[PDB]
Amino acid sequence: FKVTYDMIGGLSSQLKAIREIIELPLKQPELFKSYGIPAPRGVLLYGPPGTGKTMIARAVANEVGAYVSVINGPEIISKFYGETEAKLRQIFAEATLRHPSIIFIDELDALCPKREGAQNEVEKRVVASLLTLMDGIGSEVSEGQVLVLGATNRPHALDAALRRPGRFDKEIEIGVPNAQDRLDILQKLLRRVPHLLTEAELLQLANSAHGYVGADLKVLCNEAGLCALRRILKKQPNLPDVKVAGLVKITLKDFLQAMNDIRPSAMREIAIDVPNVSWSDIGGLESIKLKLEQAVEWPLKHPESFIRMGIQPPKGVLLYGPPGCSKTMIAKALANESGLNFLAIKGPELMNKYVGESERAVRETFRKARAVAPSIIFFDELDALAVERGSSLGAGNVADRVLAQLLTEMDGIEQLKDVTILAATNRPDRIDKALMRPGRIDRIIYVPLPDAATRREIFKLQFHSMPVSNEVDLDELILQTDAYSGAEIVAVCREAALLALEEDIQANLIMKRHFTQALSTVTPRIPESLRRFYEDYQEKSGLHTL
Amino acid sequence: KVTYDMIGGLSSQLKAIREIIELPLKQPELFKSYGIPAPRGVLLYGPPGTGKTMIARAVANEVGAYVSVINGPEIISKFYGETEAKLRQIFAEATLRHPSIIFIDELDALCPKREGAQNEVEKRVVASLLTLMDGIGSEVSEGQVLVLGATNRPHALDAALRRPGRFDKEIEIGVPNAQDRLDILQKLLRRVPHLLTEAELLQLANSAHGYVGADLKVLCNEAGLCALRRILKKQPNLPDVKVAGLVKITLKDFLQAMNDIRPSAMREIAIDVPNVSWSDIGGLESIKLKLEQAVEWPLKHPESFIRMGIQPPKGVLLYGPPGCSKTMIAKALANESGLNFLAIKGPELMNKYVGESERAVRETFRKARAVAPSIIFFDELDALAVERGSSLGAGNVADRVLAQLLTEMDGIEQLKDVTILAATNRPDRIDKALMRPGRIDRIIYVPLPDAATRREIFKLQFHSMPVSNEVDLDELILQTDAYSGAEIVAVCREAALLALEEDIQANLIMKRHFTQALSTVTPRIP
Repeated sequence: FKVTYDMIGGLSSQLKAIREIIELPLKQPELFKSYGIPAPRGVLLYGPPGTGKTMIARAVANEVGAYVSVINGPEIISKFYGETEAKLRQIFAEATLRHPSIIFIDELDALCPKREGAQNEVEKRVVASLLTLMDGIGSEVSEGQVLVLGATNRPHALDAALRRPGRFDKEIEIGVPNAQDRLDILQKLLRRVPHLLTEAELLQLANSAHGYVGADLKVLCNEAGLCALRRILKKQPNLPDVKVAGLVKITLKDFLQAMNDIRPSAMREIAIDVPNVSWSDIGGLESIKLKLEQAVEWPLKHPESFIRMGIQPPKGVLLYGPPGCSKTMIAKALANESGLNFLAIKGPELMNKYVGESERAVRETFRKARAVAPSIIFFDELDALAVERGSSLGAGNVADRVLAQLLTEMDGIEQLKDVTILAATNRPDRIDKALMRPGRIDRIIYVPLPDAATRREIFKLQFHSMPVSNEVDLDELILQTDAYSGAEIVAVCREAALLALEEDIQANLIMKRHFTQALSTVTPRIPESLRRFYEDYQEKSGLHTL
Repeated sequence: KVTYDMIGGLSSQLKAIREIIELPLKQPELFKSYGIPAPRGVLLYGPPGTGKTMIARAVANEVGAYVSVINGPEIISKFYGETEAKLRQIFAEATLRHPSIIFIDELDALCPKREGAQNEVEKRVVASLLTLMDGIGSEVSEGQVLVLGATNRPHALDAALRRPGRFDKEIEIGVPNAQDRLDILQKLLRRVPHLLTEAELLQLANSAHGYVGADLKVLCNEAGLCALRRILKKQPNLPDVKVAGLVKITLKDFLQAMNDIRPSAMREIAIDVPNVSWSDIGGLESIKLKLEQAVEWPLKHPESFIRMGIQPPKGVLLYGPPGCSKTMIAKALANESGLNFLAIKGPELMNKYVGESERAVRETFRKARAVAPSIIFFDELDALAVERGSSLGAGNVADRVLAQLLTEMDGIEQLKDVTILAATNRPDRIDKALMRPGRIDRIIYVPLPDAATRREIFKLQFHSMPVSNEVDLDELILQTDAYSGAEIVAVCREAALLALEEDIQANLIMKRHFTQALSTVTPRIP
């Protein structure tokens, strides 16, 4: 009533899923009993905090019309020993009286932490009592009516026996929201506030909200109204609260100035982003793009011809070359062209002295990947984790653990039903051939160094954002830019602009003489030997190259 | 309401426990005929949900005499006396109900070890249990009162229980098998309207890897609910009066409900007779011959050759360069001679589980002995058989787990009709301490494949890949020497890839395909 579905945005798909898993039994219960079929005791909600799943809980609660009864994670565990179990049992029974009842718990990990991870045996007594009570929910008198609802961040630290049949089967993830979902929840929230915004720049503002969560969006709206009030005040000293209140109007600049005031919360879990980069911002290389689309596409429709050929289709595509040199750009670009989801995991980032936790991050990564099955995992600079063991005695341990679990996930290949994996690195040798074992990553390309047309395209993309003079010349610049990297060539033209601006701080143009000066200053820190070794690995890889 | 047939498969131990329970009650005179004590405490053990409770209830049906199910934690009340005296009442009734049987569920809760039981109420009630059990020995009670039991984990038990007269019959029941998977499928679906067919069920069961009885019950129930969901999603104004009968399960229900299932298959012990064969990869006849000698002869030939009984060795290490289809050969022999194969790979053992690693080792060895005609196995055991000392952060566990491994294997006589196969490709890596003879003695080197093996594998590929006849095998043979089986099949895969990459609808791997394949491949023989 006060928490209607009409006051929660985003999560639409999950909304429909929960509606399914709940309504038909909770609205046609004897129509389930007539099936001779059991009714789901409860479902496990999970997702990082901040999205305050309590929202969804009370929402469905006061919509469907159940005997609501709620407890909280740390709030339930007082300094009592079984008296908390007494409280539990008492709520359980009294709600069983009103068969249309729903019990929910947040942070159920708190009440029942890890067995080996919790010293207090009383907590495990509470665990056992919870088990018995939940079997009392698998009871005949009220078969499938006392819906238990568990919600916490960590699925790991939960008690294993809870995931056994008829105890906690359906695990619904509610992850950090999405750009479109951000916009939706923001709109539905803002619904009842006077403002002067247009949904296009609104979508812009939404784009701005990386790593942001709902709760923080509410805080944003509040603070924005606050600062607009501040503005109106700074325009009028001592007007009466009535006339002030009659004048506040939230605008764009309001939200903008509001933004930098409060930090978003999550910014920690790898969100299901959307590739924002453009094929347009690439120095051509369309032959490579064609090879890439062909690779990623064939296992979708061609399998019926592959089995005709009688051979296992390939999955893993890998790129190698100089560092960062437009490669990752190509990766994200083909990701966007594919119209899929991006799950980036940078190599050296995987070093946290919280042992195994990196592995666990990888695990939840793959879990979400599956959950969003049409998608693409990405890797970069694999050699970071791929320094061989024995060199560092301690750090190599977590390295072996994470790479092994990575092999586990990946080599779970069948379930990767057209879920392609793309990686890229610089020195492909440094990795273990376990990843290069056939079946996993059997498609590769040396990213070719920028040729003439490529460099000219880079130059176009760079001139299209700076006021440049007319004395520019494509010819000589392309000439003295060999053995360089497109990105660092962009750095060259930036430095030339810097020099021009240093000559006169007001000069609205840039001088190609200063460009040549920059060319002299910049040196190619990439020797030809790197090209040599690259081509030699290309040839003597003993691999596909195709 | 649950006959024995209703129990998912495992008919063997079913009949076993059947006789072992009925006949004592029937004629104790048969035990006493051969001067035998009447076995009192039986106990089953295995991963949970497996049928513990199902077996319990089903025998509770089939008995024809008294049964008193006693769920474990239910008696746990910190009020002293209540637990033990309640047991006392149980046993008094047991007396009055002379032909009967008593079972205890989740008995592990009652008997945690003193290192685990951080309550001494546990220890005293264990004491009282022992008193009870021994007290059952009343001659009038003999042959009439009988004890049952089952755990979640036989390891979490207490040593004081398997003592004589108390607990001897430790029957194992765990992960089912292919035929058992299909069986339990049929038993579950015995009374459900289904849209399934025979071969569909066959391949479905084939797709099952680690599932358990109640778990498969969940599976089929969720498939049925998915079918009901599809039906009511076609038209949403259908009350159950028009839907409770028409709904039936196709494969799609199974797949959908399946991809969201983790069938407790993270760390198990698979008695999985593989599908490999000699025919899968031939050649190296002398190697397979010497190996089957070293494994099989010590039961027949050195018996007939105890004449010159130099020694029939046990531990074999028959290894050469990597990638030479070694583990393939291992599985091959294992299935061809007819032994139940097991496996513990070094890498998959590379875990920080102190003791639990050695624990898995011990459990595997015990299962092996339980299926005694068989072959234990190790792959890349040098992963934890690393050169000692070089790894102070990972080899400190390695030395002690190897010592435990010793402690087990060192039953050279426990190793009667049980062999061992580690694996590596660097003999210098191996430690001669584990070669001080007695345990692991015989050694073969498996060299690089030859032209014969080359043309063998190529015949296999062209038998498994539609190829153009114009590419004579002998050209490869003239250019495929100093290659490896793995490398060679990679070559064939790449030639196929070229064939499909030039023409996406081609049907003949032509000469240029193999040519550029050679260009893309190489004998990586460093």
